Amino acid sequence: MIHFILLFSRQGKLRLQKWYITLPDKERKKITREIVQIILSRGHRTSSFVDWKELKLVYKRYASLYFCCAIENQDNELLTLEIVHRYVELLDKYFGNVCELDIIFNFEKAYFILDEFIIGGEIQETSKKIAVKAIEDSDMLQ
Amino acid sequence: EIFELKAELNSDKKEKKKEAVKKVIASMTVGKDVSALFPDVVNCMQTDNLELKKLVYLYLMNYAKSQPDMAIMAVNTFVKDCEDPNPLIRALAVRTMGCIRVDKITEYLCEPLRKCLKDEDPYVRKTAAVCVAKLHDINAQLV
Amino acid sequence: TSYDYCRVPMEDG
Amino acid sequence: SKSSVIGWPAVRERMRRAEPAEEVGFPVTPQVPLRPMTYKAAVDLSHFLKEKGGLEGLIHSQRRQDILDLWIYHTQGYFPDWQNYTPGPGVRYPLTFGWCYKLVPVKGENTSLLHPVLEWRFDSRLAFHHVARELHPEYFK
Amino acid sequence: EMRILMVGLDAAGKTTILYKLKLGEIVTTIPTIGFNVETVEYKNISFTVWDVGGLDKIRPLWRHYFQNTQGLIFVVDSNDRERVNEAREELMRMLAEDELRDAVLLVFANKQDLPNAMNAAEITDKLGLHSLRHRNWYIQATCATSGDGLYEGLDWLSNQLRNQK
Amino acid sequence: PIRLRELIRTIRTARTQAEEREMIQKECAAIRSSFREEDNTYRCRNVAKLLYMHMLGYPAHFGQLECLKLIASQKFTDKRIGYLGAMLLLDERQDVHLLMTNCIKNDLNHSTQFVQGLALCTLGCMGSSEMCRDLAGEVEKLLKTSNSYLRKKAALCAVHVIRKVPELMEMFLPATKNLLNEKNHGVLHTSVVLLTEMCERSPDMLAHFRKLVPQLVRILKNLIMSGYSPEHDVSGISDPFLQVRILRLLRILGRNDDDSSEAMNDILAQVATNTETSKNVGNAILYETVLTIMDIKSESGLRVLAINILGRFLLNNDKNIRYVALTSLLKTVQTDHNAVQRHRSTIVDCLKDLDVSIKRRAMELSFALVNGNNIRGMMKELLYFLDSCEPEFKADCASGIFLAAEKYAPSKRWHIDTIMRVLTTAGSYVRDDAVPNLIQLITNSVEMHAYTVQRLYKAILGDYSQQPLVQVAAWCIGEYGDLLVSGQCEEEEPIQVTEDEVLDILESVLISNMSTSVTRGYALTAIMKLSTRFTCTVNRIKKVVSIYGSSIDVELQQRAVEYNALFKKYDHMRSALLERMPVME
Amino acid sequence: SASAVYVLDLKGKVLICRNYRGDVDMSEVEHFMPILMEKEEEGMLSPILAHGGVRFMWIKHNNLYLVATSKKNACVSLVFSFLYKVVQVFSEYFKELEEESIRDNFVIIYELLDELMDFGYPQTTDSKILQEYITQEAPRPPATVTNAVSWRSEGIKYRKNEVFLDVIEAVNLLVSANGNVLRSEIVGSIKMRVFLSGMPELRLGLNDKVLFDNTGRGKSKSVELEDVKFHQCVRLSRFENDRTISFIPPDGEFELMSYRLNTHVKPLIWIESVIEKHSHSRIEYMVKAKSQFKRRSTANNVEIHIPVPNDADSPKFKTTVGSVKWVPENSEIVWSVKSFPGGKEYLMRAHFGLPSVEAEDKEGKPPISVKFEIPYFTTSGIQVRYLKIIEKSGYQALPWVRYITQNGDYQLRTQ
Ligand SMILES: Nc1nc2c(ncn2[C@@H]2O[C@H](COP(=O)(O)OP(=O)(O)OP(=O)(O)O)[C@@H](O)[C@H]2O)c(=O)[nH]1
Ligand SMILES: [Mg+2]
Repeated sequence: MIHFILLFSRQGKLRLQKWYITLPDKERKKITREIVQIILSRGHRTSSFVDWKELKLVYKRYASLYFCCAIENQDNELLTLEIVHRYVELLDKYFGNVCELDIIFNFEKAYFILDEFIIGGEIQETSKKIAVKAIEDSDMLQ
Repeated sequence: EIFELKAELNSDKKEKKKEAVKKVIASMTVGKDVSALFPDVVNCMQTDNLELKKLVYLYLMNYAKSQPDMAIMAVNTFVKDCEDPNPLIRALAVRTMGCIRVDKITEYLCEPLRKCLKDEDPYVRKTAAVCVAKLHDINAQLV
Repeated sequence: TSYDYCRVPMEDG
Repeated sequence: SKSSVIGWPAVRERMRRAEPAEEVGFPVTPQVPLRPMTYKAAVDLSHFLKEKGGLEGLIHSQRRQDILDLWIYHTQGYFPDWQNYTPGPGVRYPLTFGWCYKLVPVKGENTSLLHPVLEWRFDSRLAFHHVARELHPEYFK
Repeated sequence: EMRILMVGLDAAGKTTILYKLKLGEIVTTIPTIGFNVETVEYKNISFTVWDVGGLDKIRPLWRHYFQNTQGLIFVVDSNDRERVNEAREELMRMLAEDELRDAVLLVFANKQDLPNAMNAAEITDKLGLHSLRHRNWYIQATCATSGDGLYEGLDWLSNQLRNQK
Repeated sequence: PIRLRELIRTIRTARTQAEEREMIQKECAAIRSSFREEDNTYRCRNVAKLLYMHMLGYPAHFGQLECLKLIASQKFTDKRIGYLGAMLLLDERQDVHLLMTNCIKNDLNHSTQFVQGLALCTLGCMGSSEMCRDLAGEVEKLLKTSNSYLRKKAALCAVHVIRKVPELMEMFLPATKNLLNEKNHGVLHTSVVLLTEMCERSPDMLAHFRKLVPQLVRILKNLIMSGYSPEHDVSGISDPFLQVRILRLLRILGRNDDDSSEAMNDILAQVATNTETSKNVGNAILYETVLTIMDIKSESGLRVLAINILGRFLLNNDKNIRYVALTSLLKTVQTDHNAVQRHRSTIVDCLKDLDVSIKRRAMELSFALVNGNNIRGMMKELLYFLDSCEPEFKADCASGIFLAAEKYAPSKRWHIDTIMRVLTTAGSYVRDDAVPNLIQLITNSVEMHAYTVQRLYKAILGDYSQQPLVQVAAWCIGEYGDLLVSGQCEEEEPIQVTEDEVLDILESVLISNMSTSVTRGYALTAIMKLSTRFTCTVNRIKKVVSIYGSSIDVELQQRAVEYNALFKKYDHMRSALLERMPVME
Repeated sequence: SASAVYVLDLKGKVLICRNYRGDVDMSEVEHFMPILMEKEEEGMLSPILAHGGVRFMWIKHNNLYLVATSKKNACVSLVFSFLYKVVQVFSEYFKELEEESIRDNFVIIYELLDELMDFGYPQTTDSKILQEYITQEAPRPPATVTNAVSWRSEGIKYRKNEVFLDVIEAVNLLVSANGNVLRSEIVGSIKMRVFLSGMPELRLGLNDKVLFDNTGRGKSKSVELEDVKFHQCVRLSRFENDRTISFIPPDGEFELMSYRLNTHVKPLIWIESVIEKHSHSRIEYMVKAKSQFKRRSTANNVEIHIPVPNDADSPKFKTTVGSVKWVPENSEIVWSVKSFPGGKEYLMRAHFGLPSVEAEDKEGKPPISVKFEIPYFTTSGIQVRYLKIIEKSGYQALPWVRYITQNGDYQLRTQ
């Protein structure tokens, strides 16, 4: 179960939170501040995973933007990184040359892309074609 | 890149070596490891421009610890400039003398310090008084 | 300074 | 070249933020006399570019030229056809009689996630020995 | 616009003849720990002069000028026979370089007022100047206290710099 | 009203965060004022600009009602904005989110599947336990549909309501019956994750669900044998997301069964050999494959192969795989216990790795690797590794030293020796919670307290500032003081026990600021016991109790006065209750 | 006692670095900002930090962190007074002091760091005399640099001889929520603008109470200065004797003196405000502003800053005279009145709404600060009597003054 997802910049500037676990905003602002501090204080050969407080916290840098998940401590990890990468692919799919500044701008659909991909903390479409198809149709619905 | 900079640093024209040493302490301003070019800016130190000599004094003080052995290429130039009739250039050397911390150097500089202890202008004498404590900071018993 | 000045005496003996 | 100092880092930033690789019409500044970039002013400018710095060895391009030339016209009053150079074959020599700079060939987050050109050279005899005239004799009579 | 050096073992009067050429005076100078540099305008060629003293701690530090280096002057110390041998091993250390290749050799017979000083032929034969391939050398007798022999060596050096009328 | 990206561009020009807050409250007021206008036009964008500020971390409690208006809108984009911030601004404890319940229920009956997709999205992400109680029949109704766009969504939404309401899954036992033949993989994936959830909660559901184990053994074998599809394929590996979930469902099934464990045995022997271990994907396939084999009563030829799979994974230079391999043996500690023990030096190697998590998994698995055979040698590595821990691992190691030592200590003396070693070298890192445990085991120890209390005394003269160290000592001095100072009622030949510096070292704690006052709580307790445990020099210690009756700690002001009346009125009743404490477990 | 004085930015990268002893490592600066991130986010912020034995004395400019580092028991006020002086001298050189001022002008700024301080010992910090041999456009140092008179160079010559004084009042006020005045002191400050020829010794006299008590005129109008802090140039030993304000001024604008006194008379303008904060509903501010000061006097361009709630919305303002701007960016209202004479009393009735949902957290109570300015009006009643121009050449200067009364800290604690 993905407990939440964080996308924060090279400066730590969070471009996405998605709490699949219900914890209050002070706790949201506390925990988010810590893990950004944790990941930015972490090197490049540090196994792309953090065992953070009963959350095998998954991080995987792809660009200046950083990435974060909190998986349940009974689940898979490399696939959890592949979940990020499949979502990276879907961001690479729906955008193409997927890039930093419309993460800042067109984030609203990046949530919607996540809504077409992960609801509840888990995957609903294991295809990469059918999901971006559906969001285009709802975009074709406008 | 730095060699083209060292080409302009080993130039004979003033306007090329003046802009070269500005780029060095601008590279030092942006915090570049410009310590490798140490004894080469030392060649364009003994200059008639007093405005330029402060930049090298800025460099030599900053990279004295980095190049302690290469810092022996300034002792003659300090005792040269403790004697020029501008009191501005004498006290400028004196405060550059005491802040440069290489123990290979501080034994040689006590006499132009002693010279500037009994200088005339209040400007260098209030500068030379602190350089004693700078020397006593470096080598207390030599004082 | 849009406000104007006022002249004081010099000595006040 | 006094008011060309206040935009000397400002417009060059817009040049450097321009990639080297609404609006309609053309306004003219009222009552300001206009003249082309003359010889001695190009000597005044080539030394203004020699002294103020930040130009030599920079990646020249056409977008940077047009940012620069219109800014000269709107702030100094000079016809923005003076920064013309010889075309592709050969060294990009200036057609301008007095421009002592020839053109020899040589942000960061706008990049995507996973990825699925000239420069100046000072030549003070371009003001007298028009080398672009040697590259284009039949056009200059 | 051509540069020139003043190297060699110390206590040889080279900073004396430096400011004899620069000013024209016999100057009071410490044993030169760092270096000296001024320039001399003579025969319309700027004899820019680089002195480096001969202390032991500044013996390895001669290389830091050897980038962009066109001339050479070795100042012998012939009043010291016990130190002309280590100055000779100093000379073959300096002349065994592939970086100093355009530099013509220019020996100054200095301190020419003592009768123990040799001529311009014995010092040549003791040091082995003839065995120096790709080395255009010429020994020059320079008395420091008077100033004679200085500008004639600067004449031959000016014939080593330019090769014109 | 300006657009979103126009606002963001202004926000991207902000330098100081305080200056940025000025730009926030600039626009935020216009968002508020527009909300006072009850606008429906820019209510799309004003909420969108607000959610940005919410993502920027600003108090956007006020616009939440407008989100309910955007859910209760009629335009699709206003819904498309409205369902989003409902997942953002509202949670279960938001307490105003209950008004969605009618709105979602109408929009579970909306004509557009995408509107219903938005409704299943928002309820699936953050549907409240009572909202889950109020939408349960509608989700299974949208799970009884044929729209695979909705069947993929109502399945995971049904997981959510079973996650939120655990007593609700019994109406989904009929819902899940025989939809396991879905041609789509995504709906079939969500059904597996649902059947992962359904098998997770109730053991009573396992009987109905272990029946269809060979059904999916076929379908998983179909995934291996359909080696390519244009979708689902990453690096030549077809639908690995579904494949792991089947294995995880095959992990929780057959874990105490054998017939289903043999019904799944073949494809386990297949994909342990029929995987491409080149890319990250096939390792992720093979990792769960290892974990599936360990947790079921599997074929023994699988598990021997599986350690040989892991012996490869121990030696891959990918720290991912090293994190994977260390987690793997951290899982199957007890299961196939000795095939782990032959990989012991690999674990001691990863103590010297330069990653926190790798050193974390190695230290904890070393805490798991300790049997009664490696107890002597490995602790010497670990007590050395305790010296070579990070301060974050120093608290973690020193406790985990104490855990395995209480298990498999071959001696009671050597059990004391290592703990006394750790208490000297952990200090501020060893937790105070293990101190009653250490106190219990040394009074579970019955035989070496003359051995213990002297070594306790020999290190506390070194320091006191190690607070959990001197937590341990003061109870031992109070209880086993007779074994420290022995037969020394008067002055004798000087032995190291001297019954006055014994009393001074506790008095040194009482005045020292580096005392946790339960140090001083234990100390007066030790003072009052040594009125009885010592016959040597009492009533000089009464002075120390009597001067402490004006102390500033509340209980330690209680503790001294409650002692002192026994020291002043009931001197014979002092020893009448200072019998040693009983020993429990 | 400094060892290495650094300048950081809002990000913590070194704008400019300069050591004076070498006793603090140059890479110690990179721990400061995370410790600054540490101490602030735990609320343990102090102007001195410590990474082991390196002590981090710093001030904070608009962008800048003038971090002066040391290790020993350095003299602390020696550091920070120099820190505001370096800000001041840079403000004397660079009309704004930001990242553009540093990175474009490192030619002069490193020379300033060489000049202002040696070893940690500030020796020359008067910027006006420093302009004469440290230029951004070198000769010998001036004699005024050597001289005990270190603020005024000789040979300064003008066509006219103008002495421009600015007796400036600054009314502090602390009114509680009870409506009583807690603390209303007045910090007045006479700042001089001298345009004079040569080396004059100016001797000033006021309506000092003590000087009138020494004269025997302690029954007439005499201001009572509780403490003054003067310029260096005032010979304080001459002032200690007999209240004698005797000095050689520098040339140009400078604050000579800084007097401070308490005053048990009313505030010049009394404010009555109310708050009808209706829960989840709205808020109302029926605020009036009566002027207690003199009717001939007029409070120019007053700016009444009343802190409103953050989620306050739908503003309504029933003023009498003067406009309101609502500043949600400061979460407040500025009921601005340009001309507000003494004796006048203008009401303003504010009305917002409030969200029917509550907010998450508290806000606290900022007081109300207004921005009055009354010219030609000494509330303390200070009067310059004369100004003795004493020149060896001898001239008749033009001494001039104007009186301006403004707020100091004009806080009035709200409901
Ligand atoms: N009698 C006599 N003494 C000389 C003559 N030339 C140089 N000397 C002596 O040699 C000493 C060395 O001269 P300097 O020029 O001061 O020192 P240097 O040879 O340059 O040695 P460094 O300073 O280390 O480079 C001087 O102190 C003179 O006394 C000379 O022509 N006649
Ligand atoms: Mg010499």
